[PDB]
Amino acid sequence: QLQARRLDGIDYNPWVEFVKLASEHDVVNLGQGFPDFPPPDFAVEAFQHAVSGDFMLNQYTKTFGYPPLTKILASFFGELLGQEIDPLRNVLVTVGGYGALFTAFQALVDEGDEVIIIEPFFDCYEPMTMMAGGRPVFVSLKPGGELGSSSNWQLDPMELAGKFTSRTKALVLNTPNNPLGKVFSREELELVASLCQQHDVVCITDEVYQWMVYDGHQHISIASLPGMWERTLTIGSAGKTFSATGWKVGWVLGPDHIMKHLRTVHQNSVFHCPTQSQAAVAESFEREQLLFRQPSSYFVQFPQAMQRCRDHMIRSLQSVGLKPIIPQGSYFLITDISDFKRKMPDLPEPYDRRFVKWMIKNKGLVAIPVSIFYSVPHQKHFDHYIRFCFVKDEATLQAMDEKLRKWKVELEN
Amino acid sequence: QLQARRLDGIDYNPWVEFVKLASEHDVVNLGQGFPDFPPPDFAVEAFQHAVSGDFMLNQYTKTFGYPPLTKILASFFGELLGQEIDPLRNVLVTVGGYGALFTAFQALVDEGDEVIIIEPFFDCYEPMTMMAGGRPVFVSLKPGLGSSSNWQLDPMELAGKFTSRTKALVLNTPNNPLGKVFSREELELVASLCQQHDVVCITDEVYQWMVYDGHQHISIASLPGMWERTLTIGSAGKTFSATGWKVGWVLGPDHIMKHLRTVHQNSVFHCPTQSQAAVAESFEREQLLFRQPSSYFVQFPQAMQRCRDHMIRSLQSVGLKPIIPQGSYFLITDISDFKRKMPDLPGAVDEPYDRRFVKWMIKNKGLVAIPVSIFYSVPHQKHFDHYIRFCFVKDEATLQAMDEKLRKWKVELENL
Repeated sequence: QLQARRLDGIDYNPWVEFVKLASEHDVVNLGQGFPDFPPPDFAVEAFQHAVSGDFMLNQYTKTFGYPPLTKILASFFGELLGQEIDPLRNVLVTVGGYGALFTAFQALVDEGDEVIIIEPFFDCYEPMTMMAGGRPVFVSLKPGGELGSSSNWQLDPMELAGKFTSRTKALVLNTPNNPLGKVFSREELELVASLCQQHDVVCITDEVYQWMVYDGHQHISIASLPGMWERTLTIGSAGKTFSATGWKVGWVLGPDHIMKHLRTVHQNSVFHCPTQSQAAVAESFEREQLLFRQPSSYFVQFPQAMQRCRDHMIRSLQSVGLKPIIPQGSYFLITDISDFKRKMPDLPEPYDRRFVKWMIKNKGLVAIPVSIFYSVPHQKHFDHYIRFCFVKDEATLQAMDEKLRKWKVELEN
Repeated sequence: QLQARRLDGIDYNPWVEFVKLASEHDVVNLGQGFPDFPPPDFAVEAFQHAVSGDFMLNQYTKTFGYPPLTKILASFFGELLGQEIDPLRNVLVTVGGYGALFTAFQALVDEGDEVIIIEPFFDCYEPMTMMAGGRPVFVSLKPGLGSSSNWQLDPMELAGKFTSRTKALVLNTPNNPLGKVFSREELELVASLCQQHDVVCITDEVYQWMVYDGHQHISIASLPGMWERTLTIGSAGKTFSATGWKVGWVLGPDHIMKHLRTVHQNSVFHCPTQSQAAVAESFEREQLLFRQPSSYFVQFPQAMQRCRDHMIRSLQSVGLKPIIPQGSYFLITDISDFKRKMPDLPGAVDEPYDRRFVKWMIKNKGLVAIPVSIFYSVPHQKHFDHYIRFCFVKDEATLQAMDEKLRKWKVELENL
């Protein structure tokens, strides 16, 4: 005792141990999920205009979000979703997409409620479900020349339909997917959409990477699917949108009859979000609406630039025998290390975690074992994947190449 | 169904309903709890250095707080508390003191746990306790021009509230709304009662720099053997008059802090990097200029003490009897004279008087105050319906506009 019950089990964070080993050794870091280059000019300038503009911006703003920010969000994503969005009832600014999730979990998930989670998942889905008193129900994506694609990682309609029960309160969908990089097709979404409707289940859709799409694929918001607006909470992140993760500004879009409860959580937790950062994000969105689908917009330019970095890393990793799975989205790609697993199983606990450590110590490269994105039971079978982030400065990628090339020489001498 | 159980009852917010009325009418707003003047130059400049400095500040910082910020917090309040503070185990940067409170409640308060709360309280204490599954135990301050100092805490009644279910006691000093600064006698009473019943003490000290009339803020965490049981909360917004920054922190022992860290990384994980760097920079200057006449921690309370004294005499001229605060942004006034000479005020049945009065004052006099009723538990609202709260931390222009409104009221009182 002398502590809360909801903190049971959820106290351990696997992310940290790797950060500890990484600092100790000289390494090229590809495990970090943030860009190591500056945000675009208009984004940085917008923040400078907020701190050097009206002095009244240094004080409290309205509780459910800076009104200019809520307005642009409503009108911009309104068009995109093809939906009438009321900036008061349908929008809520949160402390990043992380806070957005938390707000949603606390508002809807109760004691003994079930939450369907798709593996591999953004790891925080499980603790947040547990802390909310609910119990996570996991459904697994099945993995699919020499290279794999994130598109052929299938969602078996059987196993999914079987997981739905009368206790199922919510389904958490993350697209584009972290860590896999999978972008969900209309077929897959309509499957989820119809199952949620049939079982009367709320769908929390994590779309923080909706702008990071490659190879002509387009992001499809499940909230725009027929009759799904009534049941979905759409989450986005300003940090991942404008490559400014240290801003920690997020938002949730949904119907009033659901949003009202998230508002309750909000004003009984943080009440306010920082005023200036909201104004910066508000300004940045105004420009992107003005330049929408135009070749000089950041939403067109940045994914193309990052797709180039994606393509780079994929071939670079191939040169050492790692088999990457080509992502259609997100900041990340994962690589299969099965070949390393059989040719080198004697590593000094799921295998990929041992592999990453060995790679940090001996090769000077940092990746993330996908094990931590899987539920503890399923960690036995999916112990042979690791995650790289290709959203890095070109210098970082060049440093990676040198390390990768020394790896050849290490094997060749 | 289709919603969580913890959101029961806590869905209604009394603050909002007044803002609706205030917005529609032409009024001088003294109900707002934020300064309507800019933050000090060094504070604003510090924020500009963060957004125009290293580009790496635009990205994630360490999960439990920006390392330079945690360090200065540790060394600065370390000296103040007279305690060795480890920036890793003893410090946690949160989304303002509001987030700080929330983190503490979620970490410690469980199902059926009791939380001792002192009336009048910062209203959010009751919902946060309820949502955490705990049930609030209220103890009332008794009134003795009036002073916030003689609002006494009965040692008999207080000791009676402590049970084996009592998990935590929430102490707010300097107090919102009352403005009371707790004496060493009162703190030692609380301290010994908490120790004897093995109870954690969450102390809200966001106004610790706002102290007047030569009174000093005493942190209960510095009392002998209290560091082991206390979580100390502060806010950068209230500290540097920059409420829109929403940066806060909690200081305590590791064996308690570890659980707040669990809550933190399973909720928001990160706090904004740049705002933290600004607060870190602002604190560095104030440590450098500590107790010196050119520091903000010396100048600002002095400047605000005048605004207090100003408002106190201005409100008297209309028959309002203020209770002189020793701290915080606020003073409350007794409206009992208005209550007997004018009880016929319109409103819903079983609606406390000060709420009817504040409405009446906005509509007819063009002044905004806050009914203290919302700082009391619903049962106790029957007895404490005759106080309203003013915020005197305003620009001099706002105070002048207040005087003009008050003088029209006076002339109104000098004829009709």
